[PDB]
Amino acid sequence: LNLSPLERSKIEKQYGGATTLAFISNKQNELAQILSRADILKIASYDCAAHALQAVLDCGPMLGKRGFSQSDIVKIAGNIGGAQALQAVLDLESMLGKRGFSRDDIAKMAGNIGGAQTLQAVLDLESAFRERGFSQADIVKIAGNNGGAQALYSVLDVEPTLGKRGFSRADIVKIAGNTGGAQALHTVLDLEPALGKRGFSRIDIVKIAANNGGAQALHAVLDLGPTLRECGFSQATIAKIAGNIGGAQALQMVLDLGPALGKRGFSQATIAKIAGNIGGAQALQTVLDLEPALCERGFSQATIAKMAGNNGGAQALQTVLDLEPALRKRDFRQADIIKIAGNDGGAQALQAVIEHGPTLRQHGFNLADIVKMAGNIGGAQALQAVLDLKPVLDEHGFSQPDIVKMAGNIGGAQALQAVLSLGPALRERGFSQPDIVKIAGNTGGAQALQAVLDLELTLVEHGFSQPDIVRITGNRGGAQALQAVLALELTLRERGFSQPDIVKIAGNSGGAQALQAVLDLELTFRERGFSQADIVKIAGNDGGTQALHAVLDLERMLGERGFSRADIVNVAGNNGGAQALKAVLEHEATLNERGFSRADIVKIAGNGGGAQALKAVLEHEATLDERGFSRADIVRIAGNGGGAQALKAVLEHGPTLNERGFNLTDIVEMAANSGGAQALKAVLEHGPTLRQRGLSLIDIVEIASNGGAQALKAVLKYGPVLMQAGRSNEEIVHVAARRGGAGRIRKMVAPL
Repeated sequence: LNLSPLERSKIEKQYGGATTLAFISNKQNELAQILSRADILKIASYDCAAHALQAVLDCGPMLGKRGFSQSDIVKIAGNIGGAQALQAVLDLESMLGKRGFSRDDIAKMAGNIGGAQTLQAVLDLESAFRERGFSQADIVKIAGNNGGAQALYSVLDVEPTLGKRGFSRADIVKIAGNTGGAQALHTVLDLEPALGKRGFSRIDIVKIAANNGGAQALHAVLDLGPTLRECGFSQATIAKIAGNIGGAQALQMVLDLGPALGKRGFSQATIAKIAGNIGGAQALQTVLDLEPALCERGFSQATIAKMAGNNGGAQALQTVLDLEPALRKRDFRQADIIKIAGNDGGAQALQAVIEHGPTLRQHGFNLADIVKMAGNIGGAQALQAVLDLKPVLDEHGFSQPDIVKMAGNIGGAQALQAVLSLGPALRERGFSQPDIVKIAGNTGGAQALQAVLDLELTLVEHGFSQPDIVRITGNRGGAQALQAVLALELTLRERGFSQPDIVKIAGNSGGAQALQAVLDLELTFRERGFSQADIVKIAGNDGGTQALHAVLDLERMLGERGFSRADIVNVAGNNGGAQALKAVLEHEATLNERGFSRADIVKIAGNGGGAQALKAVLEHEATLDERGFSRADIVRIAGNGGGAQALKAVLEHGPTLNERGFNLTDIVEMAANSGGAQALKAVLEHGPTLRQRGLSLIDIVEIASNGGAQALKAVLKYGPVLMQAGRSNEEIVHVAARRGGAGRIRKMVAPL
């Protein structure tokens, strides 16, 4: 073929290169029958390639007939000693085939330097290995990386001893599989007894030895270990540090750099963490080298330690030092830079921001959006995915906030890709685009989308609706929850649970566990006096699993303290139920002391955020008592959703309202509904205005108590217009002072 002067002169430099070029020219037709152009040039890129190419002509045709690819031929011939290796294959492929070695295995082994001797060694030792329980695949791994005959004999020599010392064949092959793995095996044999007495397990030894530089790592543990232990490092830490590639160097760096790092303020736990990742040695060194400059840029010590404590920690620090100026120019604050760099692969994320940031801005994303998308593990791939998929994202009709939402989580890149791949399919199934964004919009969203597509038909056929499915998979862990529904549906319904019960239990985060927990704990619940309906109520919220267990762990003490089964259910059966149930047991004696009945306690704790409501009563009951509020007033105020906030509102705004003419009874009335806090604040801020316009305090109390803040704002907004139209205060109050008062006001004001 037409070789450029570059392709030519590359070959000429090789020993016997001029002959190789000549051979190719003089034998171009013959070679073209067996190999492509690229195959020829690859083989030609080695010394004495003329011998190898001649061997291709002499062996190639037969090897083609015998099942060897062009790729295998190149692997064998394209190496030092390739001519000999290719001949060896042709002479031995048949016998090797008999022994259960595939074409691929034969080519792999022969692909080693001096592969001809590798193959002969295998034939000589195959029966020995087979007798000892090893497979053909093990032999290939042992022979790999130019292990050759020596690696095979090394394994045979040490195996029976390592066997007696409690090492598996899998451990042995794993260690042997690396470069210098045979030497690693001998090192294991020599050092294992001392390692064991120092306190290291077989597993730690195998793990340390099964990396490149493993033998050196084993030596480092024994020789550096004692000094590290004197420096306060445990054997578990030493093993973990040594357990990664470059483990030996990392241990030495802890020893060498440790003292100077501590004197700068870094703890030993921090030093160990930085060292315990791959590239820990470089990270430790980079900290010592770059910490002064980073501090001179303003980064705190804890910040530096955190960036270094992740995988790629060394790159993170270096990239942060390099990119920080340009990032700051783009008005990134230091905290944002830190957020982006403080994860695994932070360096790549920073570089992604620099590279893609400008384009992202032009697409409408702001700094916060970029920081959110890049500020996760895999942040670099998320930003990249956004730019690459943007035209398709635009076509499908996804908004920019939709993009930020499903890309702004861990796994965001995969979420975007999954939504473009599975989206149209799900829309044809009947799922809306906003529901698709919801499902894709959590970590694991890619799997959640797939789960829906896979299970939708079956679940619908069983009586579940598509909105039910959206509800179940629209949370974190959504795929698992849906899978749990499919798996456990039969059992739950056989036990007497309805499909809406199942949906409710599964329809919250942690739903997979909640479903299983209901199955596991139902019998125990019925025995302790609870009903199936109670179980659904308790498990049917966020943290339902913890709520159920909290019931089982606390029901005895609570019952003995005068709380009924119904009381327990009402307390535990809301969001944060486990905390509310615990708070009751913690404060019931003190609350009783302050004049609150069992029923009072249940009422206060029996709403969402019941624990905080209890806490708020204890913290404020004394002051409220002093001001003239009765125990019953306090219970009414705190005994609704948001009771803690309502209680605080009375505490903070009450006197002012009282100064203005509002009596305590009215204050209690305005506050003793859900959203009572908003009501009081609405009266505080807008009350004087309504009063100026001609509304009495009584009117204001009526509206605030029965219509809430919503109704007040509606009267504030539309009141003047209605008055000009001839409506009296009696009419406006009647219209507004009701649930939905805002809507009734709007209806009356409409024609104006």
